[PDB]
Amino acid sequence: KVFGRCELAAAMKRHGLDNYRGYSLGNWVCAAKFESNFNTQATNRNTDGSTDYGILQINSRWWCNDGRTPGSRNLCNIPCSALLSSDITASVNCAKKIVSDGNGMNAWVAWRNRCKGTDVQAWIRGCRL
Amino acid sequence: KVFGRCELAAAMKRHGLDNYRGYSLGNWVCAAKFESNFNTQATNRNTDGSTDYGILQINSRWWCNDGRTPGSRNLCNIPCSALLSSDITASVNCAKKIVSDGNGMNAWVAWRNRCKGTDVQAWIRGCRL
Ligand SMILES: [Cl-]
Ligand SMILES: [Cl-]
Ligand code: NA
Ligand code: NA
Repeated sequence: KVFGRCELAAAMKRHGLDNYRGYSLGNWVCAAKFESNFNTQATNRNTDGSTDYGILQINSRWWCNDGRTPGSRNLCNIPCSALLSSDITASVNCAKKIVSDGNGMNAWVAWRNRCKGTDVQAWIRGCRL
Repeated sequence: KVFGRCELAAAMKRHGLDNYRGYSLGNWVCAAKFESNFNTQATNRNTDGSTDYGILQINSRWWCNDGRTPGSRNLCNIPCSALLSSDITASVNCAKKIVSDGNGMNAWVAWRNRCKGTDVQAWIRGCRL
């Protein structure tokens, strides 16, 4: 599924991401936009052989199981395919584990390089929240 | 899920692949082995921007929707994520459409280059079918 911007903001807020570890909702929407263009089915192969999955491009090296990332963990205890669902629950719960892991949202390279320090409020602009 | 060889043979047979368009079950098991190493979560990006999904590496250019393959069809009328499920139904039904499409199993490049003409019977060797 490709979410609309305010649609995703609404789902993220319902699932507890607004100000989760101090990150406002616009940060998460911005992260999703550059990671996946709001597409829950987005996948991207990493040079190391791991894969990034879903609206927040969650990596198989640590977070999920895809059965093809040697010597990787599945800290969110989910199959990576779960991260491609129409329903963003698995992705949101896993993201909460990631963002708590010590580097906050710097875990998402696209966040640090394209969202961090910018006017993230704008990503929740027109939205009935 | 990573299927065992006879496990997958059993699922493929239950779903009507044995001798489907004249291709014996060992052809389909062989195709799956080289496409995905029996891993329903396998994905592979194609240079054209399309993606191959699931145990039979079914391509987004024609067969499924992933919302990121411009000008592609979804002839099996399914989201590509469906092709990564533990349950191979969507993959099998879609494969039946593909293999009927005119080039038979030559649709799977790995089949034509690694299975075609070989002793495919061996792939269903130990299996209680
Ligand atoms: Cl932080
Ligand atoms: Cl044929
Ligand atoms: Na993993
Ligand atoms: Na498509």
